[PDB]
Amino acid sequence: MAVKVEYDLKRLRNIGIAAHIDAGKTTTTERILYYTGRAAVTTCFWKDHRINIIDTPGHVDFTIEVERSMRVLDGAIVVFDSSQGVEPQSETVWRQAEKYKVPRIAFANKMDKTGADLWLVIRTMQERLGARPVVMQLPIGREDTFSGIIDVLRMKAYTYGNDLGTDIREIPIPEEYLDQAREYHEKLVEVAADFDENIMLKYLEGEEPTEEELVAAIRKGTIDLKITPVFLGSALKNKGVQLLLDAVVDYLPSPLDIPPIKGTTPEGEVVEIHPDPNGPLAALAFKIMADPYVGRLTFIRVYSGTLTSGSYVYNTTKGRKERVARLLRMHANHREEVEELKAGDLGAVVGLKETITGDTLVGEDAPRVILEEEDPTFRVSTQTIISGMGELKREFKVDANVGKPQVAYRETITKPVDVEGKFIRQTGGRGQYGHVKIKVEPLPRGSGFEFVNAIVGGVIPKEYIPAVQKGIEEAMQSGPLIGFPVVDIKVTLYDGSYHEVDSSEMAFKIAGSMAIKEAVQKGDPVILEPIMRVEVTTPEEYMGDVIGDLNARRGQILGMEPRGNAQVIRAFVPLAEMFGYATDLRSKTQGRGSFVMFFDHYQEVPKQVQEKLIK
Ligand SMILES: Nc1nc2c(ncn2[C@@H]2O[C@H](COP(=O)(O)OP(=O)(O)O)[C@@H](O)[C@H]2O)c(=O)[nH]1
Repeated sequence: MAVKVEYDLKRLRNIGIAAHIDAGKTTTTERILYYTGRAAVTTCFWKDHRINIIDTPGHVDFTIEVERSMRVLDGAIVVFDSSQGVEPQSETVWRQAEKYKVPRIAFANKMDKTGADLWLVIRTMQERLGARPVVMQLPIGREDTFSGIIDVLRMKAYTYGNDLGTDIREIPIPEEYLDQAREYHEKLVEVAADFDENIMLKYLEGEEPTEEELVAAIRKGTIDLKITPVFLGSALKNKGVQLLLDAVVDYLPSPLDIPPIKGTTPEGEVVEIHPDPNGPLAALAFKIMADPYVGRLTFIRVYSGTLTSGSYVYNTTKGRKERVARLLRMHANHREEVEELKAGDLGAVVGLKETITGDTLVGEDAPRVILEEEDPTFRVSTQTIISGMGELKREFKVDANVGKPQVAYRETITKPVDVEGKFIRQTGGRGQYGHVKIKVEPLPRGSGFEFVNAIVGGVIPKEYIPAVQKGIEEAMQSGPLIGFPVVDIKVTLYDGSYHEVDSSEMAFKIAGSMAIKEAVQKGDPVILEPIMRVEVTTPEEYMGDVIGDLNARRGQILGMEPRGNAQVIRAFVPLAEMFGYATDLRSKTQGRGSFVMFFDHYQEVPKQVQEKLIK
């Protein structure tokens, strides 16, 4: 750190660590930080490479977070529990890692655990993920006796003298392993051969290739998404972490290896953005932490150019200008202030005030391109009611704390009526008198609201119109079917009457309200429900029970498609049916299934559903 720090785009390693709950994602992160060393983004150094560890969403399912996290990072280290082989979230992260094309390597953690087995991992990877693993190391001892590791690419072994990580020594491959080892070396050379003509010829000739040669070939296959080097160890016992770190520099990609980010031009034509430090700056904000003692920290990833300390940058997705006060780099133990952050690098910036997650930041006379609160797409309303995306983009609303998820219904009429509101009273408040006659009528779906005043000859005193409208306005917030907002109607005030001294503003507000409660009740009202658009990812083995579930959930299948080794089914299913789904889709596809849905349209609840809802 600091002393003799080097840059180079080629020496950068922006990685993420993906894993199923309990696989050991954090414990390996802790160890990695502990080893390199002697926040949305922590940085460290290993063999002259800056490794930036981007923190990944713990809830492997929150697409917005997962989607974005895959864009800021360049390589992933998928961690497996060596006694479970591929697991649910692992498969999910896997498909995720593909829909975004992020090179990866795997780490079979927990080799010390009772039940641990490298082959269980390799096989399940091969079958569920449909991944081509490459065995790069072989264990020595097993379970309670695991205690060394064999580098089959280099044919070297390492033994660990304690569970503390303070005793490591290179040793000769034990005789009892020399052949399994010789076997895997060849399998590996064989694979490398698929990526370098030169290695095949030598393989064929019985010549042993150079480790530089092999490494490169595997690195190439890996960056190409062809193979998936597999490593193993025990984060908890301090066996294998350094070897894992060497692999990150050897095979994960640099910002130069992966392909250009693309963002849309100010007019609309998407252009690709190469990581050139000397070209227009363009950065993307991916996380906004509020430091308990430095304040709003904005974490960014720089795609092009150089962001310099104390400069003016332009947030293009907000049109605002911002001032970059300081630039920071989080480390294991400690922060470091920097003067600049060049392309392909990441850090935190102090000084932004209107920049929220997902915002693009181009500089001075840099072209305005768009690359895409902490946020979660929420919205507060009112007794609180925190509407949200799931469980326009906010059709499921919970209220306060206890209040269970409710589906945002709406109501309307189908037949135009011509009603009449009337208020007559002898309240303490003198004599109240209001009387309006209106014509309500249906408007095309989504047309909103339209109020027309058609009163002639001051039949209703001009000072009261605003009040009949405030009345109408209020009544509409709670239709008489199930009590949800009334929409898509056009009301025309066309007659009524008043009393010279009895009329009043409230008398006319009430009568506005009433005329409307009737209008809706008498215009053959309907309930409109949100129709979500879902995308269920199912291993084609289960692709029959699933579709069936959809159709039972008043769904309507659109199309199929393949996500490599799985099938993705698009459909429109009432959000009211999609309740609990996740819990019953796991069951339907043995946890190996996952969907994501987006509000699509509003449409009328079928008479039947209506009668149910109504009661
Ligand atoms: N035996 C053993 N347990 C491990 C190992 N790595 C992680 N664990 C245990 O797995 C549990 C959860 O892992 P953890 O890193 O803490 O969080 P995570 O990503 O959700 O897994 C903890 O009890 C760890 O102590 C390992 O190498 N060996």
